Amino acid sequence: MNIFEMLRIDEGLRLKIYKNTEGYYTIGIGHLLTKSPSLNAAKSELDKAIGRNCNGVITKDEAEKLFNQDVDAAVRGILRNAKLKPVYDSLDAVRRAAAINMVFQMGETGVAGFTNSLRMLQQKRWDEAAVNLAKSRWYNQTPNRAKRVITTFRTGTWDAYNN
Ligand SMILES: c1ccc2[nH]ccc2c1
Repeated sequence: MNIFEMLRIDEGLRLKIYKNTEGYYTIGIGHLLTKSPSLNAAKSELDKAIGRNCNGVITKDEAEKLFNQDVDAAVRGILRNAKLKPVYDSLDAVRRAAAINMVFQMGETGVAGFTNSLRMLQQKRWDEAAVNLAKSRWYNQTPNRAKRVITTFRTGTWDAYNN
């Protein structure tokens, strides 16, 4: 288990454009293409991302390419964010993957809502952080994925991802 296998679990793999849990056009391993309701908008973004006229279908290889880029750029965002970096650096490797997971799903702007949880995680109050984490739209809207991420933050183990 590592961040790549974890996000593969949480996001699945689809080779055609689909809508994610928010109704937004997505492809691959949860690569968000656009928030526009226009399928043409999404297809243009896909072509832009892959570098060819895909017609809304990619290969597994191409999907994994987007995925590695997306992960990399998530971590890079964290390290450039003054509010997130101190917390990510306070964390062990397992919990860091949980942090990357949340950013992958909700963005940095998503995770800004989580100041209080962030503090509790930085203080290593795992059980308190876990309770606070779940008082969130995120938990309410995607409960099973959030439970797994919270378990990972609470325990510092991959237990929620074995199987
Ligand atoms: C950096 C980015 C996202 C995060 N979620 C919980 C801790 C944390 C640190």
